[PDB]
Amino acid sequence: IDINDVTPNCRVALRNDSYTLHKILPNKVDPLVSLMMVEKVPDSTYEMIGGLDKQIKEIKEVIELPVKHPELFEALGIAQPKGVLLYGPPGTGKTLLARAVAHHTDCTFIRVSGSELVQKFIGEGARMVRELFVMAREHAPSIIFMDEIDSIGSSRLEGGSGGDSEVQRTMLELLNQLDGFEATKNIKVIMATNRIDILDSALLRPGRIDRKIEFPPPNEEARLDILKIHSRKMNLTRGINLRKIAELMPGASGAEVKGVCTEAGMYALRERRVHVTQEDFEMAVAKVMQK
Amino acid sequence: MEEGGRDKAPVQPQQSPAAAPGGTDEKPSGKERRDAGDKDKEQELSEEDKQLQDELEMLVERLGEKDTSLYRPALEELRRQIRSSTTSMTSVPKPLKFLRPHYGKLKEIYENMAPGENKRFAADIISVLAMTMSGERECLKYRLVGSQEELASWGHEYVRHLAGEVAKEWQELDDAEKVQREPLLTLVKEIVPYNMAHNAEHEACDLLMEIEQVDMLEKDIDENAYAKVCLYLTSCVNYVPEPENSALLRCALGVFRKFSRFPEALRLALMLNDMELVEDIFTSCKDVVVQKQMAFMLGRHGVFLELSEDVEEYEDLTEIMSNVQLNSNFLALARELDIMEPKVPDDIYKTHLENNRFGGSGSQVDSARMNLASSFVNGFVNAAFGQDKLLTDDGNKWLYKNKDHGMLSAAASLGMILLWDVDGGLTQIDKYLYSSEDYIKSGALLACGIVNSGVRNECDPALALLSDYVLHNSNTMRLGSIFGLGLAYAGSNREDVLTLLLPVMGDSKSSMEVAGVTALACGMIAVGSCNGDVTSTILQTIMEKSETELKDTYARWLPLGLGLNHLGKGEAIEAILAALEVVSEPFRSFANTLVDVCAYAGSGNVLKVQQLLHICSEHFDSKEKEEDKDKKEKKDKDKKEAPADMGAHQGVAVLGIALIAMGEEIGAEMALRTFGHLLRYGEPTLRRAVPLALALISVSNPRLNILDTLSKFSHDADPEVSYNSIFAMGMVGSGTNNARLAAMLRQLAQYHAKDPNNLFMVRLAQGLTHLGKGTLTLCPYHSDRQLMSQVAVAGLLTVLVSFLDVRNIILGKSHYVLYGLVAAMQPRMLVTFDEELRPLPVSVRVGQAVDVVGQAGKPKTITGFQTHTTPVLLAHGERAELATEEFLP
Amino acid sequence: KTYGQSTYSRQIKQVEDDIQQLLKKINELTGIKESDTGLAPPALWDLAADKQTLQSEQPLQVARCTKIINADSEDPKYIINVKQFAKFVVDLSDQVAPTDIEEGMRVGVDRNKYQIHIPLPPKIDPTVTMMQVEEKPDVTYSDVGGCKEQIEKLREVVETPLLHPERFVNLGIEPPKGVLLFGPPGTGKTLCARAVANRTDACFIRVIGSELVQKYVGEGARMVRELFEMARTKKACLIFFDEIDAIGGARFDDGAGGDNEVQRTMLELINQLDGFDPRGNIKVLMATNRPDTLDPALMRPGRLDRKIEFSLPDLEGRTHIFKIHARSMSVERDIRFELLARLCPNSTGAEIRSVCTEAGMFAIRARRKIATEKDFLEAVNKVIKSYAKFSAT
Amino acid sequence: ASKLPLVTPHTQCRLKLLKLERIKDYLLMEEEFIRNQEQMKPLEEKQEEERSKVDDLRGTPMSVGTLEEIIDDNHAIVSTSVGSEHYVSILSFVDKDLLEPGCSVLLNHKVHAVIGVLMDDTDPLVTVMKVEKAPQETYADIGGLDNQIQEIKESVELPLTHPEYYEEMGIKPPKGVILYGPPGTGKTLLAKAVANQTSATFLRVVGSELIQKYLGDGPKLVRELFRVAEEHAPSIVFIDEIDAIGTKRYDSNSGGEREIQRTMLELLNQLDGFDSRGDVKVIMATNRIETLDPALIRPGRIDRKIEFPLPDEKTKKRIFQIHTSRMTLADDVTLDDLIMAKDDLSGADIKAICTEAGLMALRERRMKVTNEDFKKSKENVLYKKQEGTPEGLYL
Ligand SMILES: Nc1ncnc2c1ncn2[C@@H]1O[C@H](COP(=O)(O)OP(=O)(O)OP(=O)(O)O)[C@@H](O)[C@H]1O
Ligand SMILES: Nc1ncnc2c1ncn2[C@@H]1O[C@H](COP(=O)(O)OP(=O)(O)O)[C@@H](O)[C@H]1O
Repeated sequence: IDINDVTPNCRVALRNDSYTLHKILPNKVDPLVSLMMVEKVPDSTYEMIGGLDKQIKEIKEVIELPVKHPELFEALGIAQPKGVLLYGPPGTGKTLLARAVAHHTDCTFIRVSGSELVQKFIGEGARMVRELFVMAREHAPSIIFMDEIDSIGSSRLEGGSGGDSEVQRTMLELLNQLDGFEATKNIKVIMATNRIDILDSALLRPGRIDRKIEFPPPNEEARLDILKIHSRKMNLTRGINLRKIAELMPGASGAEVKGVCTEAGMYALRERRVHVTQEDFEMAVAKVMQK
Repeated sequence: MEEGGRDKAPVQPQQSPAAAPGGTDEKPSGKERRDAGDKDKEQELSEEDKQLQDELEMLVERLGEKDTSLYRPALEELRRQIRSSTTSMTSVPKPLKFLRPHYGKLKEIYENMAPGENKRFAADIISVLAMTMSGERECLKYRLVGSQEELASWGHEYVRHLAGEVAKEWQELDDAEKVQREPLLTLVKEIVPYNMAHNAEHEACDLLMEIEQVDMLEKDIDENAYAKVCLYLTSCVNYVPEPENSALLRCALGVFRKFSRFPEALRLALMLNDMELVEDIFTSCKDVVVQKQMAFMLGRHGVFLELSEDVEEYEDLTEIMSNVQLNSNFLALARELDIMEPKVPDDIYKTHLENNRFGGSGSQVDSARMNLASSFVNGFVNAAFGQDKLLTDDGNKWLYKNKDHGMLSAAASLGMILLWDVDGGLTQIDKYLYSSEDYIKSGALLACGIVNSGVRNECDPALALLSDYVLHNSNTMRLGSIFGLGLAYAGSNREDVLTLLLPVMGDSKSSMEVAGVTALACGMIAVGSCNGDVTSTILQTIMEKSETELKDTYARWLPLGLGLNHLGKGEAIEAILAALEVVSEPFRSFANTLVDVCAYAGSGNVLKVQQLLHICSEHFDSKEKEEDKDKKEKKDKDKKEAPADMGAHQGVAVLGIALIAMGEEIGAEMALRTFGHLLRYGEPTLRRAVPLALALISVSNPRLNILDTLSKFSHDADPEVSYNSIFAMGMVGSGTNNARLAAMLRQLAQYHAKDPNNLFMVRLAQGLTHLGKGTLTLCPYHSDRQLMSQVAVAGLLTVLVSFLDVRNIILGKSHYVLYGLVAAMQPRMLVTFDEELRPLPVSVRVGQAVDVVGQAGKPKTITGFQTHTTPVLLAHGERAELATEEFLP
Repeated sequence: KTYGQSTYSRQIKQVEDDIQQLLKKINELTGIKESDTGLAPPALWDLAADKQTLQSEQPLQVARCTKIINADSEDPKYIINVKQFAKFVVDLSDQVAPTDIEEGMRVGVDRNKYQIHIPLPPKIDPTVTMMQVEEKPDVTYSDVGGCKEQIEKLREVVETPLLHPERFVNLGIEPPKGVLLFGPPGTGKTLCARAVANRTDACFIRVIGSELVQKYVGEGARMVRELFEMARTKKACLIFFDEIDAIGGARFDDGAGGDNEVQRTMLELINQLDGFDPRGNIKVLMATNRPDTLDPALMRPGRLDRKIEFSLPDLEGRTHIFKIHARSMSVERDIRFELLARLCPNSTGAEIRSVCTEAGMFAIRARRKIATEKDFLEAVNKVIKSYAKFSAT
Repeated sequence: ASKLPLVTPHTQCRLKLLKLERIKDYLLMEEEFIRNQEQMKPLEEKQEEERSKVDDLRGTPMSVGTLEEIIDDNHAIVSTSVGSEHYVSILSFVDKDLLEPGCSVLLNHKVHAVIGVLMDDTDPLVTVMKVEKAPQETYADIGGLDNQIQEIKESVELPLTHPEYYEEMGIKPPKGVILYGPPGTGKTLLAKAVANQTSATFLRVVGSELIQKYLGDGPKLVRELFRVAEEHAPSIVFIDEIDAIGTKRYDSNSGGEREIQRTMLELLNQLDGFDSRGDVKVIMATNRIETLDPALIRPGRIDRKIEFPLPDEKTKKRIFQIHTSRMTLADDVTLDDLIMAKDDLSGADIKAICTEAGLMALRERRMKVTNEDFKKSKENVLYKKQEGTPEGLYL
């Protein structure tokens, strides 16, 4: 065997009597690349999503303009932002706006699940923020979408004197790779989260992150748009009159609409039909609203 | 950058260069006053020195550096009233462009201006950016001039006065923490003629206040150890009038005036006795001075006082300087009965009660060499009245049985057991003087010599008993019979024992070991300048050495004595009479080096040290010339001990790297005795680096290449925790091997660290660092060591008791007038202060506050408290006295 | 071109700068191994590759350590456990006698025959051995002057029984083994503690007052247990506590859902201090700035017998602190200190030490070797104005 | 390594020049001999036989472990991989100077005697609360505080770069510096600007971090913070917002509100309570003065009380000069009249003006700078600074 081919983290065989390196076994997989964060061609909404028009203008003037106008930022001498924080009640344009922005800015969309399945091998997060960013640096001009979980992963360095569970170190690793040297280049990040006041954005404020955009509970127009989006991949009848279903329930979040569609499919299945009728949606609204 | 505008400096001080070319002629008012209106402002702004950057320190400087050449010679009105800035751009606005001493050339012209700035510009000139120019111009200009241009161009006439008034001003201004700048300015100025300006500084300190006089004094002792040879010859004599004429401390000087004993002359070596004689202020303080002339460095004048019962308290001064009974034995007794255990029944060699159960069984060693080593061990630790009557009966039966060498070395046990008890010890030795064995009787004669070592008794019992045996027979008993006179009378100079021991030395007797031991006596009876003994030694050498090409025994003892005649004062004037006549035969390059670079003790002259290795480094000698480099290696043991860890760590850096790992024979056999001669207290550097090349026995050659290194590694006294290394080294060299050539040398080399209970002094640095004999006696103890062939036949007798120069290592007593106190002292580590703010803690080791009058070991500085002034020596080393009345509770 | 510090202050830089790299040249010319994954210099392990390691390998086996639990009668027959391997019943070897073989200390056991070879010192966790001071700071009693009555009271409590156990035996009294120190901050409690640890002739053990407050339940009682056992092992140690309010003085119950664990630690301390075979010849020093929120069990004598107080000196002790703090200076022998103590009415020793440092600050702000007499007078007047402002805000 | 202790006088003092001249003679005599040594015996036998002998003397399976206690100079009790502990003997090719209770050592497979010591991995606490490199550039970007820079210059930088002045008259440098002022003036900022001209490492901690929900990790984190800083270098610890914890102690009511008093008493004892640590310089930033514990305020812990006033107009020109330096500026926009009538701003607000005045130009896709860009930036930042304070009655 040869010394140079021996790397960190490769399985090797040791002999029985005296521990000498017998043969390098082949590795099985890199765990993060096995579960790799799926790059998609971004299927936008084509920006018809009403009600979030203020959010459309704000996300335009906040994140799109640095990508499209490096000349304006260079002429004005303004440092281009790196990250964008989003917050609000769940379901109110968490992932939809990022997809629409990514497709309209001519960039690919990357979604990072990364909640706890990565951190099972304790320090995989310390490589999760590494290799992901490597692909986001090597693939194309793109954006990175990352959820609340990092704030779930760490708040501050109280675990530095407490243990860090090798997760805050992960945050720390992300910290330097969030700082690095980009100046837009080809990689940008968008933060979507809830309960913003647990993480450590005061140190994250100089240079690393920038202006944050709120989200309200959805209006009737955004409710109908969410219902029309989530009724796409469903074999349904024509003439469903989704506006009637939109006015049928008074007011709710966007998370219950998905349950409305699945249990509407349930009630359609109990009718022993491939149809999804209007009365299925009426009983769907009634049963979901009940809970 | 707002520099400019608001400040005047770019406008009016830069308009000021307009009146030397354009106002010297046609403007008598404009000759000076046009310039003077801003020039007095510049002088006032320059005397006020708070900023690095003044409005005239760097702003007018830009034209100032060429203004000293284009404008100042173009002033053409240089007078007394122009000495406000044109006396001051050198001791005030220094220029920016500095090309080495360019201001050295500028201040040739400015030297006549320098009396213009004499008084108003005296204060802030030995501070800020002016004293660099002042000191460097003084030093370099006097270096260039010297005294060859004495009357020529005032380069010695006014420069001496300027340095004198600057040195006066150094304590006139502040008496700062840079008092030691005052020697420095009198140093580089007047390197060779140093004495005149240094006596000017000494008269300035005669005008100075008498409490600062300590600190410059120890600054002088800081420079009276390693400066330059001709600088010793003036600095050690420039110490002399300062605490004698100005101050009247008159005891802190004589403890530190033995530095000037040997390098200057014997006249100054005895003027300590002279000005101790002519000073007669009461009795006590001078009694403290003669308490170290007792026997603590050299007795010398211990028979020089009595004339016609003229000296006040003569009979007490003589009882002190003689070391005799109540000033020694009583004290040691007063400790050993009252602070220690007086039993010590060889339990140091009986503490191995857990070793014959280790590894099976025992009772395998049957060699007849352990008996002698155990005899020496049990006779070694029973010092100070631990007389083991009816315990040496194994030695008594071994007197008449075997080991004639051991029978001689066992009879010295009672002699080395009553050391300094001259009055009681003779009565215990008497019983052996009538023995039917020549070995026992010779060992009892050697015991009588040992008991008197360092004690001058009015009855001369050593001379009076040993005299009759010096010429007794031609055989071995002829050999040893001188040796008592060689030991008890080695620190003095009397002609009677010299002409006593001379005829064996000058009869051309061909028994070489007799001649060697008589030379080892007679060449160091007086460590002085006895030319007759020198001629006798060299003639007796050229009397049998020439017609042979044989072993080192020829050079073992006789050239050692010829070196010992002037050792410690060998300033390379001994070379021209000793070495230059003895260049006859080439086989003894050992001896030629031994008498050639014999020289003297720890001093400077590092060019001799690099001569000792630069020429004869290794030379790849084929076992024919390496003995020259052997001696030249043991010369490197000296020049390092007395400078007090100056080159000592440099020494162990060199031979702990260069020679121990790269030596072919010398570094592995002979170059390890230096750890015993350089140092003796033991620290985890050297006492652990010595077994690193000793735990390997190196059995390729005969095994005693390592046993001598074991003896030198455990040669350090002052009992310690070294029992683990000692016992492990015993068990790796135990009855598994138990080599007979090292069978006695093993047991000698293991348990002799705790040699005496507390009398462990073999340092040879008394007070602070002065030598005090000893090394002359210590040299045959480890220089005669040449592995085997001397522990059995001839050579052991010289290495028996030649190291007996212990000088009462007890570090606690009172001696309050007639011993009226107990006192509470404070032992603490070496003097960490050299130059800071004037009072300071001397050391940082807390103090470990002990009332009990106990020893301190080697490295300590023991101060007092409880308002008792410690008024007698101000050097904190324990001798005596400790008077009272600080008028304070 | 440049500027020089003092005389030949530039060629000294070269002559000590060339030799420092020439030492590296010496080292590389010899050839020195660098960072051999944990090893020794070749002139330092020259006996390691020798018969020293062969004597370190053949006779001495592993002698794997064990803990003893119970001893039998007549025949030794010790019950033992290793650490986690198993428990056994064993005998001692012939190399050691059966006297220092009592229950409850670690003993070494041969790995083959399972025989006891050599006892070991007992297991002490490293968090309580680090607080053993192992060195003494040098603070002479002459450096804590101005507090003569308090100093002699602390002296006659602590130093006299540990150095003269003759007076109290013939007079038949007992010394107060517990003394509390209190007063305003920065008055000399720390200096008195260092002065006690100066000449103690004994073992001194310091305690950080908030060290015992720990995350898990009951471990602070274990620290107090191991601390007092280490005190009992040696002879005549001195316990020093600092900032005793952290350990606990209150006994609140007003809806007692707050601190209870630190009350348990205080209670285990309170019990180990006194009662049911007391500690012996140990002494306890305590110090706090608010001795009014303390436990009445602590203030009961038999545990705390003297309440030594401190205060804003006098007029004379300010002069004494001036004479002992500003003596390490380069000032001309003309400064009068009683006027300077008159100008500052109410001050601590720390303020006087701060005056002494600001004197050097004035000496350094201007380019002077020393702080001259008028310079010292201007400096002290400016810092008196500055300290009036500083006490104002 | 420990060439000699040959520095006694710490001044000019030619004996020091002689001692360094005395030290070179043994050095030049050594390089002369070693050069003569190599030409005669070039055999590097230390790496030939001895390094090969020890490599076979050490067992080829090296079993790692953990040290627990050093019993004596030849035997030390070590642990093993899982549970067992032994009484193996320390050898003599292992360095004992960095042998500490805690670092991993490695044993052979038969006798289990310790061969050596594996390199200790550095603590992760260094990586997190370090200030990394310069978060802001040098003193060109800060405005005019003048003497505020001067006091920190002579107390933090001057003992570091030039330690040839304080020991001359033998005065120990002051330890603690405290910075106070109105909320937003220069507080920490200046603290970031001093952490680029410094030579040693800089550790930043925040007082908001210095609470713990677990009773006990409070004083432990403070102790571990200073232990890391002391062993490294002559480092500097900066406790930002220290006034959040050590404000007062008079409440003494049950809960975490008295635990804060307990977690500050350890900081008070570890600052100066016993054997004060060498070469560690502290610096503390507060917002308020009067609600502070007077035992901190006393000397011995902090000495340099530094005041931060708000500059009215003069440095405000230079603050505006710095903040508008790396951007365009037109002729119509001039900043002098925007601050002419106002004398109640702060340096945080000026940057808040200049960042937002560039935000209108980007959001409107307009020209570089207009004068009305600065006019409405001043009005809105005033709305952000002074919004709803109920003062119609002037107290
Ligand atoms: N009598 C004194 N003589 C000399 N120095 C004193 C004296 N009193 C106080 N000091 C000085 O005060 C400094 C600080 O006070 P110290 O450390 O003794 O505080 P303390 O009284 O223990 O208070 P706290 O624990 O409440 O902070 C010490 O370093 C010491 O130099
Ligand atoms: N003189 C100045 N020069 C440059 N920037 C300044 C100046 N004064 C204040 N600032 C800005 O004001 C902000 C506040 O600094 P600081 O008071 O230390 O923070 P905080 O108000 O959070 O304590 C800094 O980010 C700094 O950029």
